[PDB]
Amino acid sequence: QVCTGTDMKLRLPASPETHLDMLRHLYQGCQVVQGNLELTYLPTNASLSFLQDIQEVQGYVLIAHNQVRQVPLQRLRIVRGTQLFEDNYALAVLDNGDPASPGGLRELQLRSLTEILKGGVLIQRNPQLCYQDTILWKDIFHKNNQLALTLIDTNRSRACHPCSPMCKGSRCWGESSEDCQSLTRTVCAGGCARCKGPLPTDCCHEQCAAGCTGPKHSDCLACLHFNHSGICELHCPALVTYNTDTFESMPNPEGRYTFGASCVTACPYNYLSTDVGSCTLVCPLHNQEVTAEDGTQRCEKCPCARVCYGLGMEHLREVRAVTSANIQEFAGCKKIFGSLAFLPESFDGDPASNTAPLQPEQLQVFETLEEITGYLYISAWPDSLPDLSVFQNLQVIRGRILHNGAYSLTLQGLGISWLGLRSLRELGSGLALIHHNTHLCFVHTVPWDQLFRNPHQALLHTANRPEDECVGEGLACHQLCARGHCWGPGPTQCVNCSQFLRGQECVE
Repeated sequence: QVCTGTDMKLRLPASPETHLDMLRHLYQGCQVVQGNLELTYLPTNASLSFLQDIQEVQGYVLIAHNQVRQVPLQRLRIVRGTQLFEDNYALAVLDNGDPASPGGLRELQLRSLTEILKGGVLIQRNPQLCYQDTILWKDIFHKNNQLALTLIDTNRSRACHPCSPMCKGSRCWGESSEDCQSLTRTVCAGGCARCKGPLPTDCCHEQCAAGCTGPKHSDCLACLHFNHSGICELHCPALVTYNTDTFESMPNPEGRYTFGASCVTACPYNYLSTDVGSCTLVCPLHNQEVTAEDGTQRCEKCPCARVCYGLGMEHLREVRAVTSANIQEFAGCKKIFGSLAFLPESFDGDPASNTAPLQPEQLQVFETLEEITGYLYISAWPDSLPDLSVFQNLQVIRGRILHNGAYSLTLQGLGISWLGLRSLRELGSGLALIHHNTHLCFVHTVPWDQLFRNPHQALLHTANRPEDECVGEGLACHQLCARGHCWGPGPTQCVNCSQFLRGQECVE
């Protein structure tokens, strides 16, 4: 029921062909989206009904380059705006249409949208879109959301029918009466931030956001800060309380962690329990990730060990791929904190600095790697390597950082005949995508679902070597493989053995 969005922005999907299923797998059944919610480059005939469940977005909401006439986000109530589009917009709609009926967005239909916590609104170049200019946006922007930008492009090729006659003030998201925007902020008697009506008795509890059922902290539709079992509070109750005469620690049975905008009893899988009582993915400076014997993580004081970092972290924040100039940074690593990527640039080198192209022996630095905290993206690989076995010892991909905010594992355009990633056991989060891997077999010979740890993640694949061809050539799994499942040819590539093992070999 809770999932994250992506970070593709206005960039084309790596595999547009599977993009709609990606969204389907990610969002069907998801009420709350962490991070930003982005729908970009979707076709006219896309079916997006799986988005009908979304109620809240932690970050910004972006609709762009879609030819989609309708986007079923009418249930959305609040945009929290942790990140803004172009650092300014909580919500933005761009280029959703064509230059038989034309494609492009016609209505927003955000009838349940009541609030923008922070950030403005940007609507541009959407020639088929109506009523973007009727919404009394100042009523939606939070009281303290003074970045009340309304960059609304009203240049439309499509004529707009007036808003249903039942809409007071003709403020609507679409023609229907149901698409009329209720005014609940600038119309409140008593001067309260939010209300249900013209009376002061209609005022929402002061700790409430995006509207209410009443004046109590137990009467809100969405909390300003945290939702503790339906109760709105500034913060989650402390995990430990104190007797200040002696400063005795008293773990609080009612104490909760802060995650998202709600209170939890424990951090979600792959999240770390901080000393703060917050759930993170990344520890504060001078704290380290510690894994408990029960498999969960926490941030604890570190004194501090040298830590191996990947792309997206520390001095590698600006680095897009591992280059030949970065290899030594992984020497001696078992766990890398960050992402890795092997893109043509890695293998082309860098004429601006005359960096040599990455050689296959330099990838040996990763043979000792057991865990990556970020994502792995390969779009280029030496053709001398028939597989990705240099990472055969990689057991865990956590997906803390996702490629374009979506993938924890992506492989594309490769000549590898098999993956060979025999140690992989878990894909902690994120999507996996295999595409255009012209010569790659053993795609459906892997019980892929066994390494997925969430209903909101799945393996997507397209245009790879057809299994039909792999089958015709006998690129089948060894008869001693559990379930007939493997990562590549031979007794050593089995996901598990039905037999005794000798080294990597299933033997009988």
